[PDB]
Amino acid sequence: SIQAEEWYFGKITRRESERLLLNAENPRGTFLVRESETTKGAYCLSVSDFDNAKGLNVKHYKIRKLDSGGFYITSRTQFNSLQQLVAYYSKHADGLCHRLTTVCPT
Ligand SMILES: *C(=O)c1cc(/C=C(\NC(C)=O)C(=O)N[C@H]2CCCCN(Cc3ccc(-c4ccccc4)cc3)C2=O)ccc1CC(=O)O
Repeated sequence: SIQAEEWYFGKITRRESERLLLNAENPRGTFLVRESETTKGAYCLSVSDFDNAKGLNVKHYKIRKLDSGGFYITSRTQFNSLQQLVAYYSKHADGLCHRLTTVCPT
């Protein structure tokens, strides 16, 4: 159950996710998964980043869940569960701003 996942922040807003991620103590890849504010049944993976151009910043990726069962950010790379998707992106940056590292502090 994703509700049981410590990285699943459920119903928190985009602004709140940014308030939490925009902490100078957060290394690149600090993340959380929350419900999308506007797309029923989709989620957002909010991730912190840092570079010398933008400084500390946050990116949000839409995670889709099909009624067919799969979870994905890009349809070409799907997962059997949100947990597997999180595990995969913690090892591969692929198209993300950074690989997922640690769960965002509350
Ligand atoms: C949550 O569902 C959510 C997410 C978004 C996402 C974006 N909109 C805004 C205003 O932030 C968005 O544009 N995100 C960027 C992120 C940075 C990368 C550029 N792209 C296109 C893209 C996305 C992902 C990948 C990729 C990822 C992993 C592997 C392979 C490829 C490539 C290219 C973005 O989408 C907007 C709204 C919401 C709903 C909410 O905030 O509540």
